[PDB]
Amino acid sequence: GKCKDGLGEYTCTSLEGF
Amino acid sequence: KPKLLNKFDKTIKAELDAAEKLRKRGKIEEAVNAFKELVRKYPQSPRARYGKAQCEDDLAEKRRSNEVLRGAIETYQEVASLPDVPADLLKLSLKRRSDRQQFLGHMRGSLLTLQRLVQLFPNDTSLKNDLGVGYLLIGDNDNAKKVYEEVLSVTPNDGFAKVHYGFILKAQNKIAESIPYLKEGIESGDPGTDDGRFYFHLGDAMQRVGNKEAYKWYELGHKRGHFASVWQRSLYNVNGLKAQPWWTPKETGYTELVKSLERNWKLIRDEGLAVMDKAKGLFLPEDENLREKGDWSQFTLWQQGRRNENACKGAPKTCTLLEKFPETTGCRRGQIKYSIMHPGTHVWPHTGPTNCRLRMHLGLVIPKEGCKIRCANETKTWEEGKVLIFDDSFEHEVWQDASSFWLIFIVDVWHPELTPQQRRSLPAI
Ligand SMILES: O=C(O)CCC(=O)C(=O)O
Ligand SMILES: [Mn+2]
Repeated sequence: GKCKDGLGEYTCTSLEGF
Repeated sequence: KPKLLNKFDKTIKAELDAAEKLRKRGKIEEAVNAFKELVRKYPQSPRARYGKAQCEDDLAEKRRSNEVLRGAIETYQEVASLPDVPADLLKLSLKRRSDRQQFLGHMRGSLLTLQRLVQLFPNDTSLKNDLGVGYLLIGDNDNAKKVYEEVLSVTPNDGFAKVHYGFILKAQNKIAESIPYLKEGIESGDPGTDDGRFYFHLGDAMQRVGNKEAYKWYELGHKRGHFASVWQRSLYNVNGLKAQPWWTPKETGYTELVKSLERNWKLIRDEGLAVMDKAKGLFLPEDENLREKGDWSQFTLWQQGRRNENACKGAPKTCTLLEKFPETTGCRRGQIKYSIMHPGTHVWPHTGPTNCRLRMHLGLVIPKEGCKIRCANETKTWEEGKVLIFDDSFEHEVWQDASSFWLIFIVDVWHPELTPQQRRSLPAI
């Protein structure tokens, strides 16, 4: 899920290493 | 006092200590060779193998290399495979493996490591808390819920489990249920509980149930450095960006974009109406649990700075128009979307995730009565063909009480004080 309008997700970004 | 030396490793404690010192003093390439020699002479040594992994870890940091970190991740695994590993060292090695697996976005693999850790140390409740975070990161709220229930069965006072359980309940729209868990977890003060996410949702749950106590927690969150202000409660922020609930076009600097939206507003309107009439399924109900009541759907052309090719097939002229403005089509922390609401709709007071965008609204079909938007302490109305601009990181709210539908076009732009390299590198939201 993505944080488009709000802050509902535990994390809104995706980590992709360095 | 972590015991990391098994019986054999104690017999070579001197050589191990000398190798770790080189790693302490920063001579990375020197220590990888010292530990390589120890791994050579003592292939079963867990402490030698841990040294090799830690050095591989530090080398991934200097070189910023995902491939060398993968090797470290494997070596941390090798430590755990060796005979007779001391429990403290076993735990240290697999914990760090899972952490760096999360760094790489190997969230599924991190989860297997965490599951093994819980299997190896079934009495470590903190490892269970870590497991639940693993479930939360892959979007598995169901398994995360079970895990924190199990923690609370054994340690009901554990604050970390409390807030995370509350977060999950709240995310599940169990608003009233979530309040005591979030509140007690924050008040515990346990490590990991002083987190903006839990202040954010405790206050919001309090608001939704009508608890006037909601803003006490927003102040505490502001006082503890998590919110820029009581009104502006985004959590993915760049400090120093000017902060005000309402912006004029001139203040934003995106004067050419506003001009073009307003000059060409009817073509944008008409394509939106054509999709309403002939392709209504492209409008999707807003699904972030922000609707209090009513009927509210959105037709998204861009998200995270990526054009939706099939969607633009339904608004070809609009997408052609917007392509000329990378300040919005390249806003990887915003969207470009139509929005429609019908009579009897109310959007809960809420905050967007980031202070790094500003939200433009171009009015398309605005009933003369019934429709309004509050941002912070100020409520405004839309006009057909005219642009309003607000910072949706400030608490805002919308009502639709007209006798016909409402349609706008939403255009997110980068906050104008963000430099080009910030715009190029901020992670997408
Ligand atoms: O989100 C929408 O579709 C419109 C109302 C709103 O809350 C916003 O524009 O941020
Ligand atoms: Mn909003």
